[PDB]
Amino acid sequence: ENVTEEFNMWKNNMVEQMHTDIISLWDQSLKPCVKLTPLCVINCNTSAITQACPKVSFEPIPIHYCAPAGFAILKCKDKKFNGTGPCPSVSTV
Amino acid sequence: VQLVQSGAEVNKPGSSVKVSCQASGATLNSHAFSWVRQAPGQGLEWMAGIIPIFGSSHYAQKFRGRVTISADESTRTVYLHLRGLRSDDTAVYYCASNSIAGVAAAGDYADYDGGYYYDMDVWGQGTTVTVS
Amino acid sequence: KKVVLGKKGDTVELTCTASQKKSIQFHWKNSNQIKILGNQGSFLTKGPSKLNDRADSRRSLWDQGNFPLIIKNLKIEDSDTYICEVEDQKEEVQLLV
Amino acid sequence: QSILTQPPSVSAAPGQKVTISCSGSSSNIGNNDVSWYQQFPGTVPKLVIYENNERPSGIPDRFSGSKSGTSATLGITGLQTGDEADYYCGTWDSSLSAVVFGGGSKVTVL
Amino acid sequence: DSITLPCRIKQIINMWQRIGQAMYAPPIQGVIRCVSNITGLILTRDGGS
Ligand SMILES: *[C@@H]1O[C@H](CO)[C@@H](O)[C@H](O)[C@H]1NC(C)=O
Repeated sequence: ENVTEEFNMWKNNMVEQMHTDIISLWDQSLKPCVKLTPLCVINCNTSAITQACPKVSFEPIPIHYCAPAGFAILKCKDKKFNGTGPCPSVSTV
Repeated sequence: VQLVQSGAEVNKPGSSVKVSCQASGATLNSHAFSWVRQAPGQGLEWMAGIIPIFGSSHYAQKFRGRVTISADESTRTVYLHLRGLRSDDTAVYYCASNSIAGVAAAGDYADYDGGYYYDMDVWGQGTTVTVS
Repeated sequence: KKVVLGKKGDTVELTCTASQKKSIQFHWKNSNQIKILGNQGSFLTKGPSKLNDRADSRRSLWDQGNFPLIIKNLKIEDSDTYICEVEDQKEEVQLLV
Repeated sequence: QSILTQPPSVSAAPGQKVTISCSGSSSNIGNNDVSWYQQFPGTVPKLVIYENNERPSGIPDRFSGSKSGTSATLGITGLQTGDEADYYCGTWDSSLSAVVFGGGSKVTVL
Repeated sequence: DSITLPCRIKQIINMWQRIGQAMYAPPIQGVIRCVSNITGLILTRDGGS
């Protein structure tokens, strides 16, 4: 109760712990047959990797991002949130 | 990269042929196999050929109908079957693939019924066939 | 601010170089804040200018911080000044025809 | 049969210059990539020049060529005994909807 | 009544993880529908004068 808090949306660091756990999700699930990633150090070279590529089902399930030991996650419950600035309704979770 | 075949075989007019060409990589989909012959005394002739990454298959003008060609997905091999074995077919059979990775650098959508057989590199050891 | 002169037709190159070499999001603009190019993740993003079907960026160089701008087919009105927005480095680089 | 009109056999002195002039139509040279293959009689054939000017690993730079309109040439410098092989002219032809090889050109040295 | 959308299916895609094209298998045979909820938009301005 009575906690106001300057939240932020564009400088979060749960986002980077999602973008590198979905990159790691699509590397064990969608294995392409031919993959032309560049690898160079003006003129550059492009590599080509090849893995065993079968077809598998792919339906995304909900993923909860829990907090480790020693921290807690706030929750901006203001139902008209601008995304940034102060958020007057704040709960822990 | 290795590309091995089966051994030499003899045939009879009216029978068929089951010659294989088994790969060395992880799968077949990164390579575009072909099937060329070499009649003795003359050059070579492109008989058939398969591209598994698009599911297509291509043939010459003459060898349509007599030749069916199937690439087995599991053990990384491609077969070559032929019926109507006449005495002109007494030749050595060669399987040769190349890299399919150049089709990706084409702009946007490409021809998926078309053919990109060029610059074969991994020519197999050659299976000599004869009919009697 | 730098000066780059090209005459007509050939591909000029205008470069803002980042200080991280890990493919941060950049942008491009002009003297009227009309968008030209721009990273969006790992893709490209054009803009509604008069240089829509011409300009392009070399995608392999983004992992080293180099975000060029390759304007082919230099028209007669391509003498303007274009900026980058990498982090704050609004490096206005001009062109001539 | 040679849809690409290749010469049957050429001959020159060892170390000199000889050019195989494989010509074709406008449906296999001007709008298709050509390639060449080298086979000693009794060996497995192998390419020597691809993409009209390129040499793979294991191929000397003495082999070259071109793709001029409806014709495709070979720049073959430095002839020795160990190039006693038949050279072919293979490319895709969409009009026949198949890959077509040339007539084969056998070089020989003294 | 409803609006149609002339979609496609690609096999040579630019992946979103890094830079560099992927190349995938041929598509599956039968019917593949997916019902989903468009709960969002990502627009972008164009500020002229
Ligand atoms: C779409 O929205 C409706 C109502 O909001 C919901 O019942 C349905 O489950 C949603 N579809 C999903 C989540 O796939």
